[PDB]
Amino acid sequence: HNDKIDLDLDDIQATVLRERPEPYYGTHAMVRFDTAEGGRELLKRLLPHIASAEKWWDVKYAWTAAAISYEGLKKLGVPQDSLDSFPESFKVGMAGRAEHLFDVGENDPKHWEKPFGTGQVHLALTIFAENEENWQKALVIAEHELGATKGVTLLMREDFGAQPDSRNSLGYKDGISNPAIEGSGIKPFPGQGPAIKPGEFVLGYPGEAGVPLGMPKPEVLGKNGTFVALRKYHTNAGSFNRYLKENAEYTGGDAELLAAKLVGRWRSGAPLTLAPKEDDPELGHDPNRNNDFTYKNDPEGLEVPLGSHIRRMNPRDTKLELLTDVNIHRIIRRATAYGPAYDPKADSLAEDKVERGLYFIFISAKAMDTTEFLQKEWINKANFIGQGSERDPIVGLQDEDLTFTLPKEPVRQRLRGMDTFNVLRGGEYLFMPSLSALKWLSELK
Ligand code: HEM
Ligand SMILES: [Ca+2]
Ligand SMILES: [Cl-]
Ligand SMILES: [O-]
Ligand SMILES: [O-]
Repeated sequence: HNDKIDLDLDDIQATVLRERPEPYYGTHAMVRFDTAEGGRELLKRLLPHIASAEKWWDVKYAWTAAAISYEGLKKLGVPQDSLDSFPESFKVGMAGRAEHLFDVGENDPKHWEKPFGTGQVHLALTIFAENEENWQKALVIAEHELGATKGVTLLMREDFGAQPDSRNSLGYKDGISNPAIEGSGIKPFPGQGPAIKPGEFVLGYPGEAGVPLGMPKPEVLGKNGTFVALRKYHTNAGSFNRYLKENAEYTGGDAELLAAKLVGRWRSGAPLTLAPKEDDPELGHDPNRNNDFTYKNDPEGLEVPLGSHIRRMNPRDTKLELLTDVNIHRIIRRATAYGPAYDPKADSLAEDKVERGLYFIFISAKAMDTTEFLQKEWINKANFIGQGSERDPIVGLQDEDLTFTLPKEPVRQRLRGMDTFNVLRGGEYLFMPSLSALKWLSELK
């Protein structure tokens, strides 16, 4: 490590601190506890296989993450006093909080894929791996322990990764910008700072306001845990490709530059702030360069539009309406693309029905609050950036009359006619407990 360690890394789950591998392979599995006894036995069987964040900066070929819903803790027999100490948003669950998320219309929970939104997801298991061999080793273990456990049911399994050049379902490099955590042991990459106080991401530690956020009780249940918003999206890549072709007239006929303007980065990962006129793939793949900007040199969005995805999600130095503290609205993202590789040349309606997309694991000590805030305030409206009702082009709920403001000299351009290019298929609010908490849960009576 190269910075003072303040976190109990040996007790925090690996996924809280470990970056997604590149390349990456893995599996998401949703599990229901049919009995309390089955859920506890499953956790006991899995605990030796759930790695901590010890030396999270080092190479690790695979790890297995575990996160538990409100209905899963209830079913395990967590006492009512403990259940009551969780946030109300978590207890209600993601679908129940649809109004706070603007999960309406195409994203309404009524239309979600089973098992999401029904209370049946109790445990989400995620295997992350850097190579196929170690992915399969961890998968064999997890499936063996699941099969061996009476009283649990595998609801759904979906494999992810294996994408060409690790690109996501719209062909973008991702996993680039995540918060640095003061006390993790590792100094920020250039532009990744400022390091955020640890309590914003790990319960039991002081946050930006100097005190620990509210946490579950007793201490062995809440300390060194965190919250997760898990969201699965389907990607409509045919409609996205057709949109780029039909609106590239607004970016000199260059469809890849329009792709860069909508997200804020070229698909290579190069941010427009550091590559405003042509792509720079080498820069895009280099973590010591690809995040080293703050928008101070782009107050008007002539490089990165103020309503582009990344500038919405992390405004950095942008002048917003109302002096907002961005440090308390950060989120750790583990993004996992799934399904057939993105095809940049496929623009048919049938291409939209290819089963590809992304899962996100959004991690924070207040993941419910921050996911709701981002969804309601920075994705599905634009008051903070002074562009009215415009919604995020990549994950906002679109209709054809909503616009995307593309700053240009001498006059701005407003594109329109977007679809919702990434549609929510389901999600859950989950608790990612410490290793000590997992042991405690498995030993409830
Ligand atoms: C669902 C489809 C989505 C796609 C295809 C997508 C794609 C991307 C891409 C390409 C990047 C830039 C590379 C990187 O920094 O990793 C990015 C960044 C980011 N996205 Fe998304 N994203 C999606 C949804 C979301 C949602 C729902 C949220 C939060 C509620 C979100 C939050 C962020 C954040 C915080 C960043 C980093 C911004 C920064 O620090 O500069 N994304 N996303
Ligand atoms: Ca359409
Ligand atoms: Cl990551
Ligand atoms: O992403
Ligand atoms: O993202």
